[PDB]
Amino acid sequence: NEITIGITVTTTGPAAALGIPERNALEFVAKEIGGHPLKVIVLDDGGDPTAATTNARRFVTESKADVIMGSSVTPPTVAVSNVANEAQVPHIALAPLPITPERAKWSVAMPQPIPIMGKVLYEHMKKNNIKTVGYIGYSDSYGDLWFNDLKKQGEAMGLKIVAEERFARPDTSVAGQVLKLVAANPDAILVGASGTAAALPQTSLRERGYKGLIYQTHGAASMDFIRIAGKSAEGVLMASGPVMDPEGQDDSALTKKPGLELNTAYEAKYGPNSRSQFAAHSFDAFKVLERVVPVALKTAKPGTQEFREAIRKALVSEKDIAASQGVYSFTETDRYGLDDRSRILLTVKDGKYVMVK
Repeated sequence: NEITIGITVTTTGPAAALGIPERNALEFVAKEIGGHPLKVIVLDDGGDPTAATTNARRFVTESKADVIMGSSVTPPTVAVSNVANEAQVPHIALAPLPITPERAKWSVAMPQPIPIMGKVLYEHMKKNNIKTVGYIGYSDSYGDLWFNDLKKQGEAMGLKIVAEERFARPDTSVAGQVLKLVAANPDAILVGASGTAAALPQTSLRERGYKGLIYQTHGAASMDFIRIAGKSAEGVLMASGPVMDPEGQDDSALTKKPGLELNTAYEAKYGPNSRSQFAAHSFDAFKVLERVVPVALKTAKPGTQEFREAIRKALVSEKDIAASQGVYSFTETDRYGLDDRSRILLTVKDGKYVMVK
């Protein structure tokens, strides 16, 4: 019999920049584990926490999913995590989320934790003698995480935050906010945003004569940003998973071969430079499944609560799961499980991503 996996990701609207590659990458992941076929149900949630919740409730109660995953952006991901921790179903998040005790038991997260990504950003800042920084980010939980980290790790690195501004995901101008940022004239701005919307502050800043450095989060790491921000993208510094550049990893790097293996297949189909931060999350989720699922199969059969529980326990017992974005070791309190083998710094030169470090 089948192992059932329910995935809710955004394939419509502008957050589809993140969910469409996560969905596309399912073509290349395992098809069966321990001789059981994978039944993989994927449903669009349009980026909406209400829709993600409904999809998750359906997966968990009607399809009797063994594992759920999603979503593509933080707020629907919090929602799925809440369903999962209540229904008692293993959940692999495909976007960062704040891990509270309510969420920690049943959810793990594939994306690098914000502070690991911020460190690479702030280190580049210090080395370049940047001191004043301004922030523009989402007025939701992803914007908060990145602002909380700038305030905390960022100030701990000797930076002074001079301005904080926020905008909503669907906003089409940040005119008023950018004028406040430009006025404070900071040495650098951090943009706490992602895909399509990450390019809004990028273009708006340059068009209003901002002269400083602009830094972007791993939420921005796909071609869609470059496509939209055009020349405004040039010289940006962006945090990224190492899947954006497996070619430049050393041959001993555990992430090298799966990164190459994902990217070769994905770019074979979708065109040159079509790789992303985002395709690699669903790919990596299935690499974790390839490790913990045969462990769970020792003590329970698919389709049961005993099977859900056994996967839960396997997630915390199996160390060093090599994937394209890092080497994952989850624990009962660390639901991200990643260290520094899981980040690089990109910039954009001539409409292309180049690895800085």
